[PDB]
Amino acid sequence: GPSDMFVHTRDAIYKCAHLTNPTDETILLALTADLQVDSTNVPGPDVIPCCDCTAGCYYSRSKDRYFPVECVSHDWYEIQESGYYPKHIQYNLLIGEGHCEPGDCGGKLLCKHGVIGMITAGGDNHVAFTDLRPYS
Ligand SMILES: [Zn+2]
Repeated sequence: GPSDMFVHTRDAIYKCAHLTNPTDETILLALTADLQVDSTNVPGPDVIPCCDCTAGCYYSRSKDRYFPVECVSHDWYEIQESGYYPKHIQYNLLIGEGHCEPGDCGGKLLCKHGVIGMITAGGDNHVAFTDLRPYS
């Protein structure tokens, strides 16, 4: 569960858009958030809180462990060119100090109340999460 690179709530599945494709169960697609949301008939264990938290813990796939992390909100952020996207702007980010490598996208960010984010980009001791709360 903690290692899953997606968020699975009672009614929906949240994935990083570049890691999937639109399907007939897609209910939200936002490339400005690198986010795809699909409806699902099978209930999931995760909960997206309506809290205000910016601090918690996240899964790092490259290190294969969880890290504590403290984040700051950014309305928008410049993501550098990768392999799936050109250099572009993304919206609603949480940014914290922490390790991040290519391949870590989708790793969950949790506060006490539930999952609030997913790794979407990161670099030199910075990790960027899309805040899922605006989109739930
Ligand atoms: Zn919280």
